Amino acid sequence: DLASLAIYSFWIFLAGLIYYLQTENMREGYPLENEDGTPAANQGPFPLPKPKTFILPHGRGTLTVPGPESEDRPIALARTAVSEGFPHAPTGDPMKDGVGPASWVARRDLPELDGHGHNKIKPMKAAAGFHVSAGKNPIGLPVRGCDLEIAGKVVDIWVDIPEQMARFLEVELKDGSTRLLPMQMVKVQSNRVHVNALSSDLFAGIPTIKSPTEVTLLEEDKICGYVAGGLMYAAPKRKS
Amino acid sequence: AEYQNIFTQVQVRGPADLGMTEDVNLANRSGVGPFSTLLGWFGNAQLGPIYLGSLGVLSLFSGLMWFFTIGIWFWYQAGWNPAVFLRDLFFFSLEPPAPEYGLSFAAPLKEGGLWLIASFFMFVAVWSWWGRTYLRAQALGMGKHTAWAFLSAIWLWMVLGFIRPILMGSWSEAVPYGIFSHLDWTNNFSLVHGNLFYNPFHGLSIAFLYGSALLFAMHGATILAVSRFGGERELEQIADRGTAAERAALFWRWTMGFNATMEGIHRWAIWMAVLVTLTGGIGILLSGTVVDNWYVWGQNHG
Amino acid sequence: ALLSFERKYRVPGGTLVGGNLFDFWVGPFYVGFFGVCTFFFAALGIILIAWSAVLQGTWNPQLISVYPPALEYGLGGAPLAKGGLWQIITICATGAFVCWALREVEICRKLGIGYHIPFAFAFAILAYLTLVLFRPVMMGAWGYAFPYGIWTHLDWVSNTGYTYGNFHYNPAHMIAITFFFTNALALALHGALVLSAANPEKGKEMRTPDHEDTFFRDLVGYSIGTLGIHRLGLLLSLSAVFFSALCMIITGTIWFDQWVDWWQWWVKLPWWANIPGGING
Ligand code: BCL
Ligand code: BCL
Ligand SMILES: CC[C@H]1c2cc3[nH]c4c(c3C)C(=O)[C@H](C(=O)OC)c4c3nc(cc4[nH]c(cc(n2)[C@@H]1C)c(C(C)=O)c4C)[C@@H](C)[C@@H]3CCC(=O)OC/C=C(\C)CCC[C@H](C)CCC[C@H](C)CCCC(C)C
Ligand SMILES: CC[C@H]1c2cc3[nH]c4c(c3C)C(=O)[C@H](C(=O)OC)c4c3nc(cc4[nH]c(cc(n2)[C@@H]1C)c(C(C)=O)c4C)[C@@H](C)[C@@H]3CCC(=O)OC/C=C(\C)CCC[C@H](C)CCC[C@H](C)CCCC(C)C
Ligand SMILES: COC(C)(C)C(=O)C/C=C(\C)CC/C=C(\C)CC/C=C(\C)CCCC/C(C)=C/CC[C@H](C)CC/C=C(\C)CCC=C(C)C
Ligand SMILES: CCCCCCCCCCCC[N+](C)(C)[O-]
Ligand SMILES: CCCCCCCCCCCC[N+](C)(C)[O-]
Ligand SMILES: CCCCCCCCCCCC[N+](C)(C)[O-]
Ligand SMILES: CCCCCCCCCCCC[N+](C)(C)[O-]
Ligand SMILES: CCCCCCCCCCCC[N+](C)(C)[O-]
Ligand SMILES: CCCCCCCCCCCC[N+](C)(C)[O-]
Ligand SMILES: [Fe+3]
Ligand SMILES: [K+]
Repeated sequence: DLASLAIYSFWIFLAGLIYYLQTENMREGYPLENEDGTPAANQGPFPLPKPKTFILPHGRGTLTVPGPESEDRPIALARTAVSEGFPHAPTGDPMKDGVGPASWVARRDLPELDGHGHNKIKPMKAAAGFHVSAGKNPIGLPVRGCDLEIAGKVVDIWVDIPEQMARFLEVELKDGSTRLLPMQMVKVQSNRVHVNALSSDLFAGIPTIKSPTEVTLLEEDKICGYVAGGLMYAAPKRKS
Repeated sequence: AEYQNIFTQVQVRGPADLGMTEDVNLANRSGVGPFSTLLGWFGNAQLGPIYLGSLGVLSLFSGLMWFFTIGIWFWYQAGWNPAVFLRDLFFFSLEPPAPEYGLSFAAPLKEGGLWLIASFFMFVAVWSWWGRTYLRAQALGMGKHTAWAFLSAIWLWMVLGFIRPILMGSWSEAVPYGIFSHLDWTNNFSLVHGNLFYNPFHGLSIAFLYGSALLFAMHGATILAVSRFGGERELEQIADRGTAAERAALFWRWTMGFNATMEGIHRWAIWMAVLVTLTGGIGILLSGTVVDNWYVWGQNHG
Repeated sequence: ALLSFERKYRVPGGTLVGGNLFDFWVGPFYVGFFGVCTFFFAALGIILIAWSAVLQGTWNPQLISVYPPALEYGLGGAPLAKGGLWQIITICATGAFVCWALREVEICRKLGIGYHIPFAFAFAILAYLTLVLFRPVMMGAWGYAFPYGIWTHLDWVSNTGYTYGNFHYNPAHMIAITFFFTNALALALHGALVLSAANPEKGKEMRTPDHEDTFFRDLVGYSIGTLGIHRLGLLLSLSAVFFSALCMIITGTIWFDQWVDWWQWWVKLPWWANIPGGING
């Protein structure tokens, strides 16, 4: 019966597909590891796919995956138990050390580029013709942390040139220097910008970038990771 | 009230963005359209430019001819009366030839001929539009994933209006052009074949249709949850995994025991959706050609 | 075992209940208080289904069916074999689902990410409760809820739908289907677009988001963008289920005649109700 054959053949194809799809999703993070970094004995029933290679534009090289996986950074954590499966306690300050919800990945210390080879993200004062076109302009507002103290003032917007969206606020601190705050982690109000993730005393520890007109992928991760980590680690200073 | 990144707080605008060039014929690109602040609360504010070569003009012209052919017949059915037009808009219907004309083209204009004219225009519009999805990707050097996926939608449509009518032996099997009538056709199609709930390909079709909403709710929510680490910049997260892609993977690993990659999730996505119409078109195509009654069929090959 | 980058995220903290009592993992799975609850509700619920599968008397998945209480029982209890198992299994299912979501909230807090995922899942949970709880209570009987059986639940969909004619004519059902269809269309496009950029013609460099915007603008004259498309997928799927639940919550309560006849309010509007011609004159 032709319909019986079609449906039998389809369930076979589907098993091949799910196999294909599961192995394609192993191109990062595998082989699995024990908590100490060595290969785990049990890798699951799916083998690693044959490697593929992405050609990155603008002379940035290639990426071959799967490939040798290394964290390429120290991890300030220690076991809390004598067997696998338990949490790992920060051995120092987890916001400063970049662990837990404050983690960051060692991405390349170059900026992301648009399709023409220019830096994807620029402060708006350096982006010819870019300006605020709708909603409340935050530039000039004071910045309040979750301890309800003022931590600084907005001095610019860092914008995504090819996609024309705001990605960061540049905030000036009491000592004259500035920091980037992720746009998705601030609330623009009529008389202030409010940041629930950080208390005012935590603003100075936000990782700093090395150039006033560009930010690298490595720096964005340290910034985004640090701000998000305040949700957990600044809770003792958050009010209601 | 914590921010959720469903709607934009602050829109910024810059010079109109004219696009990448690669091998595109810039003479066929329009100028840039207006900017919509409304859209900019949710997505991009920029409209245009659009590309309009020969294929695109051909497609737009047949597509409008298809529409206008239906709309003239609707006015005829209204006796040219505007209030009757508006009142009965969803009840009008442009229907295919009666069974006795088979696959021929003899049927009179008012009794199926007009349906075949409209369908011819629709056929040319869709297939020429498919060529656009391939050629626009070629001109930019991109993969042809969009065009292959569009083929899966075209499959079901081809099966409904063309391949199954032909295999069944008459145009009367095809779908009529009307709001309520195409719903009536759909209910009647199931009743005449013994309830599609017994068609195992209709069940798969539903699983993937439900599954697409499942998966897009998951993926869309995940990306928005990690957009505080730039997670929607997915192409660079593929080239250089960030903390956004790692937290996304670990949410799902911790929740349900396995996870995706920033690239692989898009293979889950394209196949979830594509299998809706793939299994769908098979299920419809087998109906009446091979299986007269799915209830009956399930009694024997279940 | 851990993914190669996983250890740095496995810190204490995040839990809503129990402090650090359940703050640990089993292989890849996080546990937490709400994992213990989920496991309990789910284990019990499955046990009772395997039971019900003997009070009815078979071990065939395609036959096991746990029916709700008959309409005569109204909104009251019922003996296990006559609908009481269904009611207990429904409480377990609700508890497993709610606890699955709250466990997701705890995973969100440990990871420093937003709550969007469990928020979305809650829409699925409220569609389920519309069918098994809100609509049956509004109608007066557990018997209007669906049975837990692979094929018998489809039986329920047809019987319920045809009670009102062709169900196609429910206008909230129409909007729900429209969102489902546009969701699948947006999912095919979104997956194809990212992949066509990451996997260009043989030997080419990876394309950028700028190419993805250019592609869609060339194709249709508008590109929603990489933030927008993810917003869109969430909105379309969530709207599909919202209008799904709405289309059923009003069926058999505020509207209970044949849905096709609902549309007469339009046709019978005074200024054209009596103009002859067309289909309805
Ligand atoms: C949603 C509106 C209607 C309805 C109408 C239909 C119609 C119409 C069809 C289905 C189909 C299915 N439905 Mg139903 N169904 C409803 C409510 C439910 C509920 C629920 C708790 O609310 C569940 C779990 C299911 C489950 C299922 C599957 C058996 C099947 C494929 C779904 C799928 O892939 O989705 C997308 C989800 C995924 C891809 C993720 C994986 C989900 C897996 C498959 C669910 C397995 C559930 C298992 C069999 C039973 C519980 C297991 C317990 C441990 C005991 N339905 C209500 C009553 N359902 C189809 C079928 O083939 O039925 C035979 C079909 O044609
Ligand atoms: C009483 C009614 C019958 C029934 C009769 C049918 C019939 C008949 C069919 C389906 C089919 C479908 N059914 Mg069923 N169905 C029933 C009950 C259900 C239930 C339910 C809860 O009970 C559900 C969830 C479904 C779900 C679905 C989908 C899985 C499937 C369609 C996929 C799709 O994307 O189509 C939408 C997508 C398309 C139509 C493809 C369109 C592609 C073309 C190329 C686009 C051209 C555009 C054109 C140019 C116009 C442009 C306009 C401008 C843009 C403005 N059915 C009952 C049993 N169902 C189909 C199927 O595959 O079944 C196996 C089908 O043919
Ligand atoms: C994989 C399964 C899903 C799928 C996939 C899919 N569809 C696709 C694609 C893909 C991958 C495309 O590449 C292609 C596309 O270009 O999308 C932007 C397409 C597309 N799917 C479309 C529609 C569509 N897809 C549907 C469904 C599905 N598409 C599935 C759910 C459905 C239904 C019934 O559910 C519809 C209606 C189009 C948007 C587009 C194909 C366009 C096409 O063929 O155009 C030819 C026609 C013309 C060029 C002109 C037509 C003229 C109009 C009738 C004018 C009248 C409008 C009037 C002036 C106003 C009307 C009201 C409002 C607009 C104001
Ligand atoms: C709101 C948009 C869509 C949505 C979203 C969504 N679903 C989600 C999520 C999200 C965002 C999750 O995070 C969550 C998840 O973890 O996904 C992997 C989930 C999920 N959606 C699921 C299923 C699912 N979603 C569906 C649909 C939808 N999900 C919507 C369309 C459907 C259907 C029919 O369309 C199904 C079947 C699961 C894979 C998962 C939730 C898993 C869970 O809660 O696990 C805890 C409970 C158990 C492991 C077992 C409980 C068993 C019971 C105690 C007994 C059985 C009772 C049941 C009523 C029997 C029914 C019999 C059937 C034959 C009808
Ligand atoms: C204001 O009024 C004016 C006149 C200005 C208008 O413009 C008003 C216009 C309208 C009111 C139009 C309204 C249109 C509709 C209601 C259309 C609705 C359509 C549907 C619901 C479509 C249902 C499904 C359609 C399908 C399945 C079509 C299949 C098409 C085939 C695949 C094509 C096959 C080709 C054939 C038969 C031709 C054969 C000949 C060859 C040479 C190939
Ligand atoms: C319907 C989609 C769900 C299918 C299940 C996919 C296979 C899950 C196995 C994942 C393997 C996890 N592991 C051990 C490799 O890490
Ligand atoms: C959803 C919106 C899609 C609409 C498509 C808009 C195309 C823009 C064309 C604008 C033409 C401008 N100009 C100067 C050439 O006339
Ligand atoms: C080709 C014309 C380009 C510029 C058009 C600008 C449109 C007006 C700008 C404000 C947008 C307000 N609105 C209502 C259109 O959203
Ligand atoms: C421009 C239309 C292209 C030809 C395909 C459509 C064929 C329609 C035939 C209509 C019937 C004509 N006639 C004389 C039998 O009435
Ligand atoms: C690519 C994702 C694959 C997910 C697979 C979903 C399987 C759903 C099972 C539905 C069963 C339908 N049928 C006809 C056998 O009854
Ligand atoms: C088709 C729906 C049924 C799929 C449910 C099973 C999901 C598998 C999750 C397994 C987790 C991986 N593993 C082996 C480490 O447990
Ligand atoms: Fe995505
Ligand atoms: K500027």
